[PDB]
Amino acid sequence: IDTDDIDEDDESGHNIILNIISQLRPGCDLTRITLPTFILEKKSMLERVTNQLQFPEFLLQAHSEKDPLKRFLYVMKWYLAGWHIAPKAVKKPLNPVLGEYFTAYWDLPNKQQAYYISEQTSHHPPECAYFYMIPESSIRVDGVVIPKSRFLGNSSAAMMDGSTVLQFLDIKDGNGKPEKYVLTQPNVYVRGILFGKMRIELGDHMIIKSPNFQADIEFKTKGYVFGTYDAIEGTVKDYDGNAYYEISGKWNDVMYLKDLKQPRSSPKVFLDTHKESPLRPKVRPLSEQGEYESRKLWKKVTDALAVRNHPVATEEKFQIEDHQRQLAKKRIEDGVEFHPKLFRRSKPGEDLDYCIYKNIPVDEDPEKQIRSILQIAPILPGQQFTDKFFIPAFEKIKSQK
Ligand SMILES: CCCCC/C=C\C/C=C\C/C=C\C/C=C\CCCC(=O)O[C@H](COC(=O)CCCCCCCCCCCCCCCCC)COP(=O)(O)O[C@H]1[C@H](O)[C@@H](O)[C@H](OP(=O)(O)O)[C@@H](O)[C@H]1O
Repeated sequence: IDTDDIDEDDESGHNIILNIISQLRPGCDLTRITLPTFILEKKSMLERVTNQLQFPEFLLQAHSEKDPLKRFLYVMKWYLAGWHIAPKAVKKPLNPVLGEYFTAYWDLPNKQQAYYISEQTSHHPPECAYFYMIPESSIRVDGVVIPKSRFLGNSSAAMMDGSTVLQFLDIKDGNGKPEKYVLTQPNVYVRGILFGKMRIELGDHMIIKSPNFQADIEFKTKGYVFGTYDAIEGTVKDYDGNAYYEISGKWNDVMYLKDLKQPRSSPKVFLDTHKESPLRPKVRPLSEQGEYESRKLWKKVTDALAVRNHPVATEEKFQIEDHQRQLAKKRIEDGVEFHPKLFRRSKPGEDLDYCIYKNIPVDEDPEKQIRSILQIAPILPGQQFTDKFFIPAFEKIKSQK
């Protein structure tokens, strides 16, 4: 098996965790606390986000669907499909260093490409932004991940205040603007850390809203007197408050839709997570990557994890963490603050805290859009870094004038 699917929490590891908890007080921030390497998957958070994007076929179905209601369902299908793409063991992504970046691409079966660009925009508190686009299909995705980790006793939680904005550039609304979907994230809980075994749960409410429809999906939480893990329930409505469908089932098994105009009918299969197959992103080889590009930067750490050598993993991890600490001290001494290389700060009225700095006009030719994307950062094999890359986003935006 892969190390991501192997629980490495034996008697020794459980002692390390229990010991850390001993010094903790309920409500504590877990962001400022170094955690053992045996609960780490071999990915940065920047790459973990791409897991959720491994079903572009559903997204392509949505964009191609003419019926508004069915288009919404296909969007909901695309988004729900990615959550089971995760380690089977209770493990978490690496906490990306400040200014860390990650790029990847997809070779789509319709012989088009999908491009992905991301950057860790903040460390205290941790936060990252990502850009995703399939220009030849007029599909654009912008998002941020904002984890707020807390110790709560027998439970620890990562409250997810991030969100994702999906746009169909060639599908206009009542304003002439591209059809926009806003998708929030459920919270990630870990239970049974004190007494018993550890298990990861998704909880609370996920919202998906379009110009015409809206869906409040609840990720139900398992109780003591039971039962069932991983259950969801929600409704698809228009803004007149009319209910069209009910979603049910399990986000890691099979999810169903029940047509509410047929009150006697039984919920039919909406998404089988065992049926369709995920499409993994492609990445440049290490020999082309930058010093603080995710996979290269963490290479020594992931190598050690891949063979379960934790003394070495913790050591290599510490070196990286300690260097960043040094850099933070130097910034204070020089009287400067960090500025993202690839993402600008939000303007008033926008949906996200960060947005890709490159201006990509809505009704521009897809070929020229791809050209603009490739100028942002090295994505495809053979692409070369430039001096412009390391210039802060806000300076690059000051330019173009
Ligand atoms: C009390 C012990 C509990 C042990 C449990 C063990 C494992 C549970 C595994 C899964 C998570 C489960 C639930 C979450 C519950 C609470 C635990 C949160 C875990 C957590 O705070 O890690 C922390 C990092 O901050 C995240 O990493 C925040 C990221 C949180 C990751 C969870 C999110 C996973 C789901 C991702 C889905 C993505 C959604 C995609 C959105 C849709 C896209 C379309 C700490 O770790 P760490 O040593 O790598 O981080 C270090 C950091 O590397 C170092 O530089 C810092 O030094 P300084 O501070 O001196 O510089 C140091 O303070 C510390 O930050």
